[PDB]
Amino acid sequence: TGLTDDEAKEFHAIFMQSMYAWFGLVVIAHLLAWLYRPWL
Amino acid sequence: TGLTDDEAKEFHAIFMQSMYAWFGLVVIAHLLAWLYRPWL
Amino acid sequence: TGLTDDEAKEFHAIFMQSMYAWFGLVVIAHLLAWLYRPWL
Amino acid sequence: TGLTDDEAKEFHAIFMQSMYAWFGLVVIAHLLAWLYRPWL
Amino acid sequence: TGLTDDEAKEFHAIFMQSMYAWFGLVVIAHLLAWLYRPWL
Amino acid sequence: TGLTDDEAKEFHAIFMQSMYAWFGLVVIAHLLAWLYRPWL
Amino acid sequence: FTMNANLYKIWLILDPRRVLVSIVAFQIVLGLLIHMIVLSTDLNWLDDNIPVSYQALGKK
Amino acid sequence: FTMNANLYKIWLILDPRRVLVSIVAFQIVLGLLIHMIVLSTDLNWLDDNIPVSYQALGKK
Amino acid sequence: FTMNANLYKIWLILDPRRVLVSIVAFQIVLGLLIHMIVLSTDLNWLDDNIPVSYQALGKK
Amino acid sequence: FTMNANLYKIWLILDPRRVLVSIVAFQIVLGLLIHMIVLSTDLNWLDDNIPVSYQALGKK
Amino acid sequence: FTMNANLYKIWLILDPRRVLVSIVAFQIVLGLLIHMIVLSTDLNWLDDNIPVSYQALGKK
Amino acid sequence: SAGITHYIDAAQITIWAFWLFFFGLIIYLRREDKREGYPLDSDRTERSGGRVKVVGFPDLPDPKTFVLPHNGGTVVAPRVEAPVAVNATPFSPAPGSPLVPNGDPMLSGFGPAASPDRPKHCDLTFEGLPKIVPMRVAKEFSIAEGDPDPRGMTVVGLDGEVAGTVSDVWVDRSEPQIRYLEVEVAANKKKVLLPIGFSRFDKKARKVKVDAIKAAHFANVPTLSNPDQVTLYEEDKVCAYYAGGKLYATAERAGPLL
Amino acid sequence: AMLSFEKKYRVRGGTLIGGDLFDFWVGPFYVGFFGVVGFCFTLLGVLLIVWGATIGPTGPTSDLQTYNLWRISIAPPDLSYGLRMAPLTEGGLWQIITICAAGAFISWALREVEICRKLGIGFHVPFAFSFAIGAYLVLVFVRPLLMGAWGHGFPYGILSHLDWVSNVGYQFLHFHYNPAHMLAISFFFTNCLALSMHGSLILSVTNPQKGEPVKTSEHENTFFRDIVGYSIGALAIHRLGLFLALSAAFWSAVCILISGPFWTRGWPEWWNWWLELPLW
Amino acid sequence: PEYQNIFTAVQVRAPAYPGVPLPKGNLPRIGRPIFSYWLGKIGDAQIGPIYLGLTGTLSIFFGLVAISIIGFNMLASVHWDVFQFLKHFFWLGLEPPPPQYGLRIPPLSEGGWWLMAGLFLTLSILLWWVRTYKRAEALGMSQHLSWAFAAAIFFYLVLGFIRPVMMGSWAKAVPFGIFPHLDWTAAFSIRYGNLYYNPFHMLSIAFLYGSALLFAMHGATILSVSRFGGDREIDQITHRGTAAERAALFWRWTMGFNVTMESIHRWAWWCAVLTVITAGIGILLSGTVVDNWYLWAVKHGMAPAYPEVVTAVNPYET
Ligand code: BCL
Ligand code: BCL
Ligand code: BCL
Ligand code: BCL
Ligand code: BCL
Ligand SMILES: CC[C@H]1c2cc3[nH]c4c(c3C)C(=O)[C@H](C(=O)OC)c4c3nc(cc4[nH]c(cc(n2)[C@@H]1C)c(C(C)=O)c4C)[C@@H](C)[C@@H]3CCC(=O)OC/C=C(\C)CCC[C@H](C)CCC[C@H](C)CCCC(C)C
Ligand SMILES: CC[C@H]1c2cc3[nH]c4c(c3C)C(=O)[C@H](C(=O)OC)c4c3nc(cc4[nH]c(cc(n2)[C@@H]1C)c(C(C)=O)c4C)[C@@H](C)[C@@H]3CCC(=O)OC/C=C(\C)CCC[C@H](C)CCC[C@H](C)CCCC(C)C
Ligand SMILES: CC(C)=CCC/C(C)=C/CC/C(C)=C\CC/C(C)=C\CC/C(C)=C/CC/C(C)=C/CC/C(C)=C/CC/C(C)=C/CC1=C(C)C(=O)c2ccccc2C1=O
Ligand SMILES: COC1=C(OC)C(=O)C(C/C=C(\C)CC/C=C(\C)CC/C=C(\C)CC/C=C(\C)CC/C=C(\C)CC/C=C(\C)CC/C=C(\C)CCC=C(C)C)=C(C)C1=O
Ligand SMILES: COC(C)(C)C/C=C/C(C)=C/C=C/C(C)=C/C=C/C(C)=C/C=C\C=C(C)\C=C\C=C(C)\C=C\C=C(C)\C=C\CC(C)(C)OC
Ligand SMILES: [Fe+3]
Ligand SMILES: [Sr+2]
Ligand SMILES: [Sr+2]
Ligand SMILES: [Sr+2]
Ligand SMILES: [Sr+2]
Ligand SMILES: [Sr+2]
Ligand SMILES: [Sr+2]
Ligand SMILES: [Sr+2]
Repeated sequence: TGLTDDEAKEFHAIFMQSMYAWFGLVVIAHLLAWLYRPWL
Repeated sequence: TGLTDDEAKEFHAIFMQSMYAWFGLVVIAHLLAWLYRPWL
Repeated sequence: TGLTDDEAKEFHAIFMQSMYAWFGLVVIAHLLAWLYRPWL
Repeated sequence: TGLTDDEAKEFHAIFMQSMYAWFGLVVIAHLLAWLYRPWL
Repeated sequence: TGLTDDEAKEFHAIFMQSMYAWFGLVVIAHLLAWLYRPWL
Repeated sequence: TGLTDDEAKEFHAIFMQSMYAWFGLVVIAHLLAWLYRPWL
Repeated sequence: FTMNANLYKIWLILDPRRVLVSIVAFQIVLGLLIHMIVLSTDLNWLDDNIPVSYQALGKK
Repeated sequence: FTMNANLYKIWLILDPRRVLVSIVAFQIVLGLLIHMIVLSTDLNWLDDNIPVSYQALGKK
Repeated sequence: FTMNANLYKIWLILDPRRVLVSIVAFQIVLGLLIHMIVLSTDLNWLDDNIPVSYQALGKK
Repeated sequence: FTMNANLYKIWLILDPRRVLVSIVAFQIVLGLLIHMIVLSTDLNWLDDNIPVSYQALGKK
Repeated sequence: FTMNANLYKIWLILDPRRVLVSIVAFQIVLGLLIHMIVLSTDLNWLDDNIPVSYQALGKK
Repeated sequence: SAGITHYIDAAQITIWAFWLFFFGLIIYLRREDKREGYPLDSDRTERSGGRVKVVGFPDLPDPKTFVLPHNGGTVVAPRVEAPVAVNATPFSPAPGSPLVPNGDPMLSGFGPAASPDRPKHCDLTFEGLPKIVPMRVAKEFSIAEGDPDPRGMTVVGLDGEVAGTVSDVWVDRSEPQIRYLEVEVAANKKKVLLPIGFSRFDKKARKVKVDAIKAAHFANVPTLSNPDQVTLYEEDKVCAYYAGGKLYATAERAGPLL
Repeated sequence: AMLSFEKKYRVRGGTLIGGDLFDFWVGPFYVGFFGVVGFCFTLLGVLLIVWGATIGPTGPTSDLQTYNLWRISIAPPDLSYGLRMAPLTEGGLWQIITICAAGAFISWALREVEICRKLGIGFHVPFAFSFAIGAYLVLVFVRPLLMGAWGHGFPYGILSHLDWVSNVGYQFLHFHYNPAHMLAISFFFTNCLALSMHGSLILSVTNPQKGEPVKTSEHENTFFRDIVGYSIGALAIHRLGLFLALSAAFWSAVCILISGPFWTRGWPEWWNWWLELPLW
Repeated sequence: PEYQNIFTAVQVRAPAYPGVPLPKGNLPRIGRPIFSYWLGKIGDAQIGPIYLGLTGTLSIFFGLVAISIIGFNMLASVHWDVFQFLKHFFWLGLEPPPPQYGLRIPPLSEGGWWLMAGLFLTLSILLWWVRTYKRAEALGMSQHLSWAFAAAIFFYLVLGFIRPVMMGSWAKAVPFGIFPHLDWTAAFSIRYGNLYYNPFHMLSIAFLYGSALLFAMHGATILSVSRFGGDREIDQITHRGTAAERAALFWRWTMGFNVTMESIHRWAWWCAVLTVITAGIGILLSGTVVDNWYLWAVKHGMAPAYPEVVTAVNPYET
């Protein structure tokens, strides 16, 4: 898969953080959205 | 299928835990959904 | 089908028990379903 | 991508502040738009 | 690609002032346009 | 690229006044046009 | 699970990978099919107003 | 141990990369599908006016 | 256990570049899709005329 | 400005030339689209008679 | 402290001739474009009957 | 006021978007169109010594590299190709005038007989065995049940005269079919290739007509640097010769008719 | 100007007519005697469509006169004129423009022919072209003749001719039931399919994934054999596509040839022969 | 006289080809080949083997289910009289849920078979999509087909699912029947005031005509340069020959410009994908955006005016 075993630790580290960051952005947007106009 | 017996036990192990985690998320959704909105 | 007589003992053993497990689940779903909403 | 590790710090730095520059210009124009004409 | 680091500082310079000249001509045009015929 | 540094001075020089000769014919015609037929 | 013959020999006859793919497929098709048939019948369990009505608890 | 006590062997028979990515696709589509299914029944949550009709709030 | 513990190894299995760009598309399209879903339902936020209507804002 | 810190390594994976041009395109396009969205809604600013009607500057 | 101070190097990555010609065309097109956009809406400046009606070289 | 009909509807602007995407598409396709034959040949270029390389609108696209499989090479497009003299002379010195072939028209290698210089290597099977080889090199091949075996038919030219006889059949090892007929020529018993495209069968007579050239011309068929395989260079070379005969092989194909 | 490999083929001779008289090039176009006849036919044709646009159906000052491209339209004479030449300003013009169009397409075809003779290539293209020329002729020559009047031809205007198609189509009530129409439509659709498949293929093999080399004939056959258990092969796919598109043109020509001259009733009614066989 | 390369006049056989080999993961191939002297009369005589994976099996599976609902339903409409079924088959069809139901999942007897057949058909087409992307990857190739199939899928989806959902009514999708679906087409144009004045449908028509034009031209070309092995387009693309030269020149001398062995395949490719893509856009704006295209054309001044020589008084206005 043309990576080394260490750059699957590294990449993974970066990935986890970035995705969790996006998810942060999303949960933020939806709580605000719930605030202005709840859908459930 | 180019794998050794250790890399299908290992694969199976991680697969099983990952799969169970997703499935966990599933029952989570089904409980929130069941409380605010029962279907049965 | 390129098998020796022994991996037709093994594949068959695992196949058979797994299928009976699936059949088990089915029996489960049909009993749950029969209790909550009879169609008969 | 035929880059060295030092020359992707560079691209990243310039890219990031510039990208953020655009984000700014947009936040400005959108506040201007918001003042002159609210959509929510 | 294939400029010296010096002739793209130069190129960037001339590009920048020239582009700004264009923006000037346009803002000229937009202000007259705003004057003869308000649109907002 | 396929000119000397002296004949793009020469070319540019001849070019600009030629261009303005054109701009002149135009602003003239538009003056004529504006006099017989004002539009705003 | 009570003896049968030499009915393991089926795997000297039928490729285990293909039977696997076939069962996975067929079972998936049948699953969706019956679910939609039941959803297309009187026995529907969704558009029933079960257990509390949803189109008149918000259009009002 | 009466249970599939060698069921790791499946990853000796079926290519895991394929199976995994395949599974992801399958779940994303089924998710999409049933989402539309719920959207087509009494259980809908969008064309509902929940919690207050917006097509008739507004001043104006 | 809720924990993965060896899931860095997934990139020993799946091309990271491809996985990344794949996610980019799937997210940008899904964004477009659902945006369009909300724009077509009661929860709409553009054609509301809230808090003041612009399409009947002039007498002229 | 990443915001910290080895997220520069991302240009070790995705060609900077390609990412740049891609974004340029995506934005140059999206702009046109949303512009059109605004042109068909409450936020329209051209065929409004704003701030004074222009086809009623004479007749037609 | 920031970093928009190495923003000339763009001409080491993106061909200047190309960027120039691109911007040139893109602009001429955008111009023709917008002109037509406004010309199809109320802000029109051709069919306004301004400042002296010409089909009014009579009783029109 | 709830009726202000807008003159602009989504249909207008979708027709606008379309035309813009269109123009960019057209332009782009014309760029892939100049990966060969360009820049053009004028005496605009020669007069200016070359300072006017002719490319038109749009312009030429950055080269693209084809990586041939099997230690084969690498090709680029657009490329810089070495000029090659024209084996003919201007019918008129005025530009746009056609040229007359020099010498014996079938030999000229000008006109319907012209052809480029393709590699002097062979096209290969997937495996890497000479794709086009004779049935004598390709053991497996076999006529299809119910088809006259060409092997042994008489090859006959355009005027009637016997030309030779089918000594073998060349086949595609990649897409199994008859590509070339082999011809033991009568006048010198040398073996030549004959493209299938030039050959008509007369199954009831076991003849293989050839309108292309005269029976005699078969003597000058361009030759193979090995009787058990053929190179890309040699195929063009073989065919173009026969093709020349379509305008040359007779003192009448030159046209007119009136 | 010439391609970087063109001079070596620009031979003298090969005409049908003209010989050295018009045996020359202009830019990249070949002239030839038929390029001259063609250009003349063409130029007069277009210049007359310009005059028709200039005059309009009721005179240059009336409101129906127009230079708008969607609406300029030159229509045939009324049926009252039959096969006679009708006055110029009453569809005569349309007749002459038609004669010019037929002559121009035929010159064009013959000039492609001289070009095959020069280059020494098969004449598959102008033969194939001749199918479009044929369809055009049934739509202006054959049908209106069989129908005793030239007015049955379609008008030359971008949308007005679409209107011709529409009302002619509707005289038979539900044209879709025209069986030749059903054929021609089938070919037009399938042609569009094979073309997308060939197109896709060539481009999928000569440019494969990075890390892979130009692909092979073996790949080609293996992919479509993988997908649909069959591959018609490289030569033949070029053969099929030619078959589909020429046939699509054919059946369009016949489907319109039978709509009038050989069938007057609605088209669905044609299918009656099937409901009445003595089987049911 | 000269062979036209229409009919292979003398064929040859060789042991069948199982094909270029696939990587691990890509399952075995099935079936073992045969030759048809007659396919052979015009093309590769080899028939199969075929590839069938999870994808391929789930697609053949869904697709045949969908084919059964449509068919069985048609036999039901004639009372299980296979004779009558045979007699009116062309006219038989499975109509869509009625409007009364909106987008709700309807009862078996009122449209539910259509929604199920529509459902299963779509899943099966999109599975065949995935199939061609897999089969195209196993060969290292590119997804050019998949980008086209994806376009035709686009039109399909616009026709039977997207426009319907947008219009809030399953009755707006197309019914499964030959004559029924022809009628659906005509009614569609009628309902929205003549589709001829729909710009997108005009473009789609220019592009359908263009697929016939380009493939006929190119195809005739490749045959005319078949003599020089122009059919062997791959190597004429890597290593230009006199076939690609005579080819580019025929057109150059004819219409003043030309393309290349590689680029014609792009003009053709792009022209086909365009048909379906204008086409789908065309159905997308109907009812969603425009309700009467002729009127639309008048509002944009595109509809021609003819002297009104025949006219009728409006009773609704008396
Ligand atoms: C909407 C109401 C107003 C309107 C308001 C505006 C406004 C507002 C603007 C214009 C502007 C423009 N208008 Mg106006 N305009 C109207 C009516 C008209 C009419 C008409 C028939 O009535 C015309 C012909 C025009 C014409 C135009 C163009 C002259 C100009 C846009 C430049 C451009 O797009 O090119 C593309 C431009 C460039 C690529 C950069 C310019 C450089 C030139 C093209 C040289 C290119 C460089 C090239 C490499 C050659 C090198 C040169 C030498 C090296 C020196 N307007 C209506 C009446 N118009 C715009 C402008 O800037 O003009 C001042 C502008 O902002
Ligand atoms: C009409 C009466 C009941 C109904 C009665 C039943 C009955 C009875 C059964 C199901 C079964 C299924 N039902 Mg139910 N079900 C109803 C309402 C629902 C609803 C809903 C939105 O309301 C949903 C989402 C489902 C969903 C499901 C699936 C989770 C499940 C497995 C079949 C399958 O995967 O198909 C396609 C895929 C396959 C068939 C896979 C075959 C492949 C391998 C061999 C099996 C592995 C599958 C997977 C691991 C099993 C997942 C679920 C496990 C049981 C926990 N049901 C209605 C209300 N349902 C079945 C089940 O539970 O499993 C026993 C079953 O027998
Ligand atoms: C009633 C509905 C609400 C609504 C509620 C929400 C909610 C709720 C959400 C959004 C979110 C989004 N909304 Mg909203 N939204 C509404 C009205 C609008 C309007 C409008 C015309 O009015 C617009 C333009 C938008 C626009 C958008 C997008 C900005 C955004 C989704 C991004 C995406 O697709 O992922 C694709 C984008 C990315 C993957 C990130 C871009 C990454 C760049 C290219 C990478 C830079 C390089 C990087 C530093 C290093 C490389 C990293 C890797 C490449 C990743 N909304 C209305 C008001 N909107 C979503 C959001 O916030 O984002 C999640 C969200 O959760
Ligand atoms: C009106 C409603 C009826 C109907 C009525 C008709 C009628 C009536 C006709 C068709 C015709 C046809 N219809 Mg219909 N048709 C219906 C619905 C459809 C549908 C559909 C999805 O519903 C489809 C796909 C079609 C498609 C078709 C084809 C089967 C056929 C047109 C091809 C053709 O003529 O080739 C022929 C191609 C040519 C004639 C072009 C020839 C080119 C010439 C030689 C050169 C042109 C040169 C020119 C100068 C080029 C310009 C270049 C400039 C120099 C730059 N119809 C509807 C239901 N249809 C027409 C037909 O049958 O064809 C005769 C016909 O008469
Ligand atoms: C009835 C009179 C109306 C008419 C109404 C319509 C309508 C309505 C439509 C067209 C459509 C089109 N019309 Mg029309 N059309 C008219 C007259 C014409 C004329 C002519 C000469 O007059 C022509 C040339 C055309 C031309 C065409 C084509 C250009 C275009 C569709 C291309 C196509 O095949 O898509 C078809 C290709 C596909 C649908 C994709 C196929 C792929 C699918 C997924 C294959 C799956 C295969 C399946 C799984 C295999 C198993 C089988 C199962 C049993 C199902 N029309 C007149 C004006 N026309 C389209 C359009 O314009 O919309 C704006 C359309 O939908
Ligand atoms: C027969 C199968 C398909 C086909 C094949 C085909 N067409 C061909 C060829 C081939 C093989 C050529 O080699 C030849 C060509 O040059 O390739 C583009 C041609 C051709 N395909 C063209 C047209 C064409 N083919 C079409 C269709 C078809 N042609 C079928 C799809 C269509 C349509 C309706 O779909 C058109 C419009 C031309 C670009 C070209 C031939 C060009 C030509 O002959 O030029 C000489 C004539 C002029 C330049 C104009 C003459 C001036 C006239 C007096 C004025 C116009 C009068 C006209 C009757 C008015 C109609 C107005 C319309 C708006 C209604
Ligand atoms: C540029 C747009 C054109 C286009 C493109 C296009 N079409 C395409 C593609 C593309 C790019 C594909 O990739 C795909 C293809 O596979 O190409 C050959 C396809 C396709 N084009 C086809 C149809 C099609 N496309 C059409 C149109 C068009 N498609 C446009 C002209 C048309 C029209 C309108 O005329 C049709 C009819 C299909 C062959 C194919 C999609 C096939 C598919 O999706 O399959 C779905 C399901 C089935 C076929 C069910 C399987 C039934 C089996 C045939 C029976 C075998 C049974 C066996 C005996 C097993 C045992 C059974 C057991 C259950 C007992
Ligand atoms: C007073 C007086 C003297 C008048 C002045 C004269 C004037 C006005 C001068 C202007 C001159 C100019 C500007 C132009 C002349 C105009 C002429 C005569 C008319 C053009 C007619 C013409 C046929 C135009 C048609 C244009 C179009 C789009 C045609 C459709 C065909 C198509 C889609 C085109 C692109 C694709 C092409 C060309 C493919 C051909 C092609 C194919 C098909 C292959 O298979 C192949 C295989 C291997 C190598 C190459 C090729 C290849 O080139
Ligand atoms: C590299 O090249 C490529 C390959 O090679 C490897 C491929 O294999 C492939 C894969 C291609 C395939 C597997 C091809 C599949 C073919 C398809 C989908 C086309 C479908 C066509 C049909 C089902 C046939 C329909 C037609 C019939 C059944 C016969 C009909 C007979 C009729 C109507 C009566 C005959 C008479 C007429 C039509 C009237 C007269 C005819 C004319 C005037 C036309 C003239 C034709 C010629 C050829 C000169 C591709 C894409 C490729 O690009
Ligand atoms: C006796 O016969 C035996 C063998 C049993 C079987 C014979 C069968 C036969 C002969 C069948 C013949 C069938 C024919 C000829 C069918 C013809 C069909 C045609 C010509 C159709 C033409 C157009 C149809 C279209 C465009 C249909 C489009 C429908 C769509 C796109 C439906 C989409 C539906 C979806 C995706 C469903 C979603 C469900 C959700 C999830 C939303 O529900 C909650
Ligand atoms: Fe081709
Ligand atoms: Sr609800
Ligand atoms: Sr609202
Ligand atoms: Sr407003
Ligand atoms: Sr005005
Ligand atoms: Sr005036
Ligand atoms: Sr006038
Ligand atoms: Sr009877």
